[PDB]
Amino acid sequence: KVFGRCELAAAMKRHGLDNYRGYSLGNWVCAAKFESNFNTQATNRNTDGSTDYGILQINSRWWCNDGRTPGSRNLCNIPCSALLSSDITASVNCAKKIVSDGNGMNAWVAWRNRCKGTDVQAWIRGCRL
Ligand SMILES: O=S(=O)(O)c1cc2c(O)c(c1)Cc1cc(S(=O)(=O)O)cc(c1O)Cc1cc(S(=O)(=O)O)cc(c1O)Cc1cc(S(=O)(=O)O)cc(c1O)C2
Ligand SMILES: O=S(=O)(O)c1cc2c(O)c(c1)Cc1cc(S(=O)(=O)O)cc(c1O)Cc1cc(S(=O)(=O)O)cc(c1O)Cc1cc(S(=O)(=O)O)cc(c1O)C2
Repeated sequence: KVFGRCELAAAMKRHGLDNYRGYSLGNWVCAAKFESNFNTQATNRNTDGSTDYGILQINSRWWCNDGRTPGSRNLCNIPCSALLSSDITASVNCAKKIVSDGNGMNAWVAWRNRCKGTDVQAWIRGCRL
């Protein structure tokens, strides 16, 4: 499913992401915009042979199993394909583990490149939350 911006903002708020590990909701929405374009089925291959999966582009080296990635640790204990459903729950639950691990949101490249340090509240303005 491709979420609308405000639709995803409400869904992320419903999943308790607002200020999760201190990251305001706008951070999460901005991350999803530039990671997946709000598309729950997005997949993108990386240089190290890993692939990023779903709405938050969770990586197959450390977080989920896709059977083709070197150095696989599968820390969310899930097939990567399970992070591609229309509901954001599995992605959120894995993201909560990732963002708690010590590096915060710096795990997400598109978030670092496009969202970090910016006025991320722009991403939730005008949304019914
Ligand atoms: O209409 S939507 O495009 O928003 C939609 C999104 C999702 C969907 O799975 C469905 C529709 C199909 C669907 C329809 C219905 S219906 O009302 O009978 O037509 C019911 C369900 C369903 O999956 C079952 C369902 C209901 C609810 S609740 O009504 O809000 O309690 C939640 C879910 C359900 O599967 C989980 C869910 C959450 C989310 S979230 O936006 O990430 O929270 C997205 C989708 C989900 O299926 C993903
Ligand atoms: O987030 S959405 O993109 O889905 C959206 C839906 C609707 C919208 O009207 C708006 C956005 C714009 C909007 C945003 C805000 S904000 O909270 O400041 O971001 C406020 C309004 C508004 O129209 C004005 C408004 C206020 C209230 S209040 O709770 O009584 O203060 C209710 C409404 C408002 O329009 C009615 C309303 C509720 C809803 S809701 O999703 O059921 O809450 C959606 C839409 C509505 O027009 C229909």
